[PDB]
Amino acid sequence: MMTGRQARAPLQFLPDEARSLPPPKLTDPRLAYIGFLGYCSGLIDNAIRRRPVLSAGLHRQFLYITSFVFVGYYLLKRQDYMYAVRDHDMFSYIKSHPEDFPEKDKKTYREVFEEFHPVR
Amino acid sequence: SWDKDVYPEPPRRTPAPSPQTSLPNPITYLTKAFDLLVDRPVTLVREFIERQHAKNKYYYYHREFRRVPDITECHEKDVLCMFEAEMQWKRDYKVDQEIVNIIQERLKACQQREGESHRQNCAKELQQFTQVVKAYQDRYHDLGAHYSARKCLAKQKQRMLAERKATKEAA
Repeated sequence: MMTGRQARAPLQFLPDEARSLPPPKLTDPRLAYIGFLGYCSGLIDNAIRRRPVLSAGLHRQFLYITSFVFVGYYLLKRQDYMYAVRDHDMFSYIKSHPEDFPEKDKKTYREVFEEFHPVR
Repeated sequence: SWDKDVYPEPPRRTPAPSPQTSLPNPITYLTKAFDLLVDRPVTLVREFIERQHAKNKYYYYHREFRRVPDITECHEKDVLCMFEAEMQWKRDYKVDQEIVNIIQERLKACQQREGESHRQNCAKELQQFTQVVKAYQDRYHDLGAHYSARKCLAKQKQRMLAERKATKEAA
């Protein structure tokens, strides 16, 4: 549904304007969750091959955690860039066309009528 | 102690006991034995506890709330001030329930205190109770289990509209 936005620079995972955003920290909770997913994948790999789960393949578990945290960081960067594009386009089209978005006069409660239905 | 105006009590009138028989009443000796055996040690214990209290005194205060514009001076779907109005309305609801509790306690105390003359000596208490429950029913009744300040405002507007058609149909 953004078929006309990325067409000027196709096949770009992370464009240049994505560097204008604040990058996510290394202590992001989603990033730590993806690292936990990598640790769980290492545990499952140790369990399905009939190995000691918490001892064997420590380098394997570290590689799993590292690869998962790397791909999670890059995917989080792409997600943040996409949502920045989304709300930037929202605000831009709202600003460009204020005839279809009139300013509603928010009336107070002193004169508006709310129907009351008693409970008994 | 309590404030005398919020919980009034008429002054007591205890008769003098006039003896007419030669048999001594044992209740006077029972009260004297009770005061000799029970009143003095309990009073001494309470005096010691009061001394221990007066050694170390500290204060606690009653919380107060200032006035915010109510639900009728709030824009619709504007949360940051109408939330305060709803908050104050719920606090007023709790205080008003306590006021009704005070009036009920006054009525029951009047009835028990006057005893067999409750039909004549507690007209004021029953009149004030009837007034306060009529106003309470006109304010908070039939709101429902999910009551809010908007519902009470709508009920008040409906009541004033009924009053307006009442004076229009009477003129």
